[PDB]
Amino acid sequence: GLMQFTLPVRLCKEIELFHFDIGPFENMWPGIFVYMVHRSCGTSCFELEKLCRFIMSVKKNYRRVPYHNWKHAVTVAHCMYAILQNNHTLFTDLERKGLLIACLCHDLDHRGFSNSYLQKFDHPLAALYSTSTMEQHHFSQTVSILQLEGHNIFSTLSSSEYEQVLEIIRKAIIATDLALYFGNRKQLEEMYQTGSLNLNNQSHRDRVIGLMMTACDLCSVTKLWPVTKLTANDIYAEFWAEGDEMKKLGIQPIPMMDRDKKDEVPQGQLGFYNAVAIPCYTTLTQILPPTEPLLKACRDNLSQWEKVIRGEE
Ligand SMILES: Cn1nc(N2CCCC2)nc1CCc1nc2ccc3ccccc3n2n1
Ligand SMILES: [Mg+2]
Ligand SMILES: [Zn+2]
Repeated sequence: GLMQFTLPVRLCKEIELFHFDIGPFENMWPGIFVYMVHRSCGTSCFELEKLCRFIMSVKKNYRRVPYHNWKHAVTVAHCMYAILQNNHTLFTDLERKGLLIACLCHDLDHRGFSNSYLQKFDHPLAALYSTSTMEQHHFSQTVSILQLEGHNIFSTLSSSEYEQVLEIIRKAIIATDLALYFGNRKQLEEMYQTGSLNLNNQSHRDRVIGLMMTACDLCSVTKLWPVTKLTANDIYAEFWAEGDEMKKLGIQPIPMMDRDKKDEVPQGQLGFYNAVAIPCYTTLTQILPPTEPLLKACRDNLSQWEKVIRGEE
């Protein structure tokens, strides 16, 4: 009840910044997450015994793959924590509660393969969910973990608040299917420019939370250069293993997933930063001005990739 979570002085200050890295000590990641819920939500959002058991079942259901693992989950929650702390008064008590849980759960039980490879392997998850295949599985794993005994952190919600919070978490997790991102940003662009964008229109909030989820999920491109470079090794380790598997089925992988195109990595980051990342944080800054540091850090890292191509590092 009277039990606060604290962090050492360096973390206590650095955690409020957008570019914070959660570090290599795994056993401190849960404390970091609880710290962020208490400061963001209040010490009275979740029963502490239930929250701690939910976090450890969630951790237990992430796999030891090079990128889509428990570390990514907590990194994506921290970015959402920073967005929520710099835009305090734009979000409901239910939105704050639901969006940090969404971020922790958003890649539950990922296997290190794209929706694409599941469909070409004919995996049973691709017969049960024809589109946003892994993302419907992730929400489904979240609901399974919430119905374990002693795990329902939303116990104290009213019956109707309960339904609204599971609806926020479901839309939030679907939105991390980058195939849905392109359409969502275009529509957000035109609504803010024609002045029609209205935050009381529920379906408009949906789109804005959609874009926030894309931004948090890409936040690896908004870190200090050596965090960004070293996370890119992990991202390619999965893509190239998927490439290897595509070839086993007798299929040319796209160049992104072909380890024979190691040389072309710098140029492939350029495309990603210009087609996806810059547009994402550009639109997000327009809609939510205090997120500007995500835009500025993305641009700095783009300039670091240009530097790699010119042999300056
Ligand atoms: C288009 N394209 N072509 C290539 N290659 C072709 C030839 C050799 C490289 N690579 C890419 C982009 C790769 C990529 N996809 C993601 C998805 C999420 C993400 C989040 C944080 C940081 C980086 C991230 N990246 N990075
Ligand atoms: Mg995902
Ligand atoms: Zn993710």
